[PDB]
Amino acid sequence: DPAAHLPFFYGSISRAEAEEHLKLAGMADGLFLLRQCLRSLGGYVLSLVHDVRFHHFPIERQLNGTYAIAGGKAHCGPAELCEFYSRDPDGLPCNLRKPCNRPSGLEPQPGVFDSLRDAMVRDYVRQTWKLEGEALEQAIISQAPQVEKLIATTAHERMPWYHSSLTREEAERKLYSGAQTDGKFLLRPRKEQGTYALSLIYGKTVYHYLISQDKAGKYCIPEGTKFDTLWQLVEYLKLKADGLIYCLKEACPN
Amino acid sequence: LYNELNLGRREEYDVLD
Ligand SMILES: *c1cc(NCCO)c([N+](=O)[O-])c2nonc12
Repeated sequence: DPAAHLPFFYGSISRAEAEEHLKLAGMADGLFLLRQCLRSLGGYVLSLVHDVRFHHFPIERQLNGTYAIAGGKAHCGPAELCEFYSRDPDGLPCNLRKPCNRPSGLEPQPGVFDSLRDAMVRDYVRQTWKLEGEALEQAIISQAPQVEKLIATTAHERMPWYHSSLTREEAERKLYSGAQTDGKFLLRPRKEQGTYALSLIYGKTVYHYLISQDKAGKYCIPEGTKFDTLWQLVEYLKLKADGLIYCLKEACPN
Repeated sequence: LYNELNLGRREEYDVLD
């Protein structure tokens, strides 16, 4: 990871434990850390403390391999960006004054998605070109440019909760027929091609949330958080409530 | 008949000026 070497990079930690580290580190103005963005690919999040309050600024990776906060200047890397903002707040509540370094012995938190992608890539090369051992590991180095991006976008397509060709009625039928537990959900595509539907049960009723993607390629529910992939979308709404009546929990059969 | 999101419980991120 371009940020692994940075001592204030915490990897894929949630906002909650991110704020716990900033709290343990003194909550001084300009106290900051870096963590992986769970909504975008190759993106980061700048967690910042000002006036004893937490400020979280998404850093999304541009098409040309640079990094930028929305409506802010671009930088060649996380190292550069933090170096820049250390001397010019240029939008932030204040400059980055003191890095919230990882405790001794603690390394960046490995991400769920990145490990899933790693296994899917290795699985693709395995069944396609019939390779094993180091001969497979070497093939993954060269055969991970486009497919790495393709497997990420299509990760949901291989997931249990994803249903290939179900209408609203077909979904509601077996949804009830089961444990009827809260949070039991599923995902499915729709007629408008670039849209999907998130169906789940909560207490009494089957709810349905319209998912649409705006070009730039980012999926979202109207007036909701935007994701780069449907997999990240579903995984985000498992822990964070984020608008839903009830966060996702369990899945339906394949 | 799609359900509107609760605009009051969306997770909010900060932005520049
Ligand atoms: C800084 C970094 C990049 N690309 C990422 C490779 O490190 C670009 N670029 O457009 O290729 C750039 N342009 O101006 N500064 C940078």
